[PDB]
Amino acid sequence: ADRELDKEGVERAFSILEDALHVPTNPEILLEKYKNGHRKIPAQTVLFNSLRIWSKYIDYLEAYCPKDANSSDKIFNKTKMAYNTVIDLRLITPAMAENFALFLQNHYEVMESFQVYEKTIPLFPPEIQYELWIEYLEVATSHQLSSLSPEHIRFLFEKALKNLCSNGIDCKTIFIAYSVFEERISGLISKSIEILRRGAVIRLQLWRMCISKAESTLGPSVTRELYQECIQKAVEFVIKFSDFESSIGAREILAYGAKLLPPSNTELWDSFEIFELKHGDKTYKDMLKMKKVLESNMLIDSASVS
Amino acid sequence: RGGISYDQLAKLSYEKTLRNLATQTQNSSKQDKVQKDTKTGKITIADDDKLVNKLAVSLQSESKKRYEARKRQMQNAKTLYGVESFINDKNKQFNEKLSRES
Amino acid sequence: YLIVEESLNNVEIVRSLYTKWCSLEPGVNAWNSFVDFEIRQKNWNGVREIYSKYVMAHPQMQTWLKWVRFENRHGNTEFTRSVYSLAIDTVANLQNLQIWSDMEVAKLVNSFAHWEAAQQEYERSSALYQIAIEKWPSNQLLKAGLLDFEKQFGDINSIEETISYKRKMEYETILSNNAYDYDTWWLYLDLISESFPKQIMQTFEKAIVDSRKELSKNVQWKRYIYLWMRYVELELENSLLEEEFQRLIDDIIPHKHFTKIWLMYAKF
Repeated sequence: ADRELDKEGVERAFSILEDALHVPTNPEILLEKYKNGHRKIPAQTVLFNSLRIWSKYIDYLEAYCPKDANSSDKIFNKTKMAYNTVIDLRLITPAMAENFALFLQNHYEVMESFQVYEKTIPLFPPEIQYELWIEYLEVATSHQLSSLSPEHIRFLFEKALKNLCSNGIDCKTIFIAYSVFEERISGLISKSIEILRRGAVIRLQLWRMCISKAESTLGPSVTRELYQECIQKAVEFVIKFSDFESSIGAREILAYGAKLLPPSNTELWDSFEIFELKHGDKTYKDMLKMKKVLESNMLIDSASVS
Repeated sequence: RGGISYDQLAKLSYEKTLRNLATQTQNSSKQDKVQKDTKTGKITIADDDKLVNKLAVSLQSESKKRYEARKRQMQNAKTLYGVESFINDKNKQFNEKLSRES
Repeated sequence: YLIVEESLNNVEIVRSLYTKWCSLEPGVNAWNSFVDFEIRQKNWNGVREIYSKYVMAHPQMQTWLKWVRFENRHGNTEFTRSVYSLAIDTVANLQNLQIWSDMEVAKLVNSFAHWEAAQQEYERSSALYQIAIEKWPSNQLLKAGLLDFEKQFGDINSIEETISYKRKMEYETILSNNAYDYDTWWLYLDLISESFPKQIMQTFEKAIVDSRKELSKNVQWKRYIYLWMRYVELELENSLLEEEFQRLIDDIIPHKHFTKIWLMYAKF
């Protein structure tokens, strides 16, 4: 192929490489009879299976198609059937599945590139679907030609988000993409229960903390519910987050310092928390010294237990 | 996990000998009726004496191979463990049997 | 008995043995080794006779879908849709016996449709979803498996038509479960105002303002108000404003007939 591409046209380079890729009647039987055949059956018959053959065939097509193809052209109809044949042969790698969906979005075939993500995710195992769902959900919300309804974009998240956390992946971004887009198209703070689910799946502390900042902008009635639910090493970090929420909107915070120190070992960071709560006031270094006195006595009790 | 039932074990044993009979025909191919006597009622089948000999040889080879794969397991398991107190070999095989329980 | 007569290359004795053994209805291990026997012998017409009997001995989709995995392995298109036509009629013919579950019939409808999508006939892929949902309105899995077919092979207005229904059922089942989640109301109404406009569109707005006391609640009524107002309006406005208003009635009398309805709603 490579010597003929320089000497002769790419149409000559296709035609010598078209003869490689005849998918005859049945690839399932020929693939199996080749694998079970002990070196007697030639690989001339099962030559279509080879990924290397398809990728450099396609890369000639995707290079030869013009920058404006718009589906009238023969070649854009030719590279799409050659791309779809790879998916039907099922020998498509996930970087190659992105190269076809990217291929359609440059040539304004955006609404058919959502079919491209749709066909392939089923075929792949998770830990790889997470990289396709980023590129699929981002085209749905960011690309300008995609006019999808806000109940259709919400379908694409909560079909993925439910499916993808079911097999078990951290899913930090998809939660945020379903969190960020909710203001740009809908514009209400339903964001919290959409993002609470990140904190309570069945990193996670870094999803819980940024949003409990966000409802202190909107309204304190839905902050204080999170401050309760935030606390129910990692446990100690959750207690610290609760103390910060109390400072934003003090006795509940000090008692929380007790609840957190009693949550777990070391507790000096909690001392920094109560000290922060004391420092926040613009009252008497009496309750503070009493607090350090109570903490020290608790430490002495822990030493007695040990 | 868990164990395999006898109807699932018998099929896998039947699937395995079909692959031994497949490669036996492939190793052979690489190198190169019914009569019912009406008076007695007996049915006589005429078959190749080579395939009956290859049936009798392969059963003896599988019988010896499992005999040798178990004999080495007897010689290895006797010379693995000697920590816990024993008296004879039947005590060792019983105290090892208590270990597979827990 | 089999692997000895296999070893003697007596192919007519294992065939006579298997015909007897599959007559006593033993289980799926026997039949699957009997369809694997004829693949060895290349008897393609004989193994097709077995699956005719194998679906009658074990009526279940993993025996029917095994027979379509046989036919799609060989690529014979005339034989595969004949099996597909026999599989979906027998579910319809034997509906009252109740031996295939809702998740079980969804595997047959989807594997019929995704095969017809690969056979480039999208109008047969599309129409069978309608007959299956009507033929079975009970199973949600066949309705939900209808949607994923449109996502892959359908044109965009058809997906949005079907998407609007699944969102309708899922918003309906949360609000029946969860009592006062006011943020799902403000989308469920806007689900029906956007894509469902009809008698239902007015009706839910009644059914919402039924559910409407919080600060979190009452602004939903404000939405239903203008939703009514954009399109009576005074009559429902007085009924809701009755929550309590002596200053309001004195404010009402001075600027109801004097100035508008928008002035009337300003009091509320």
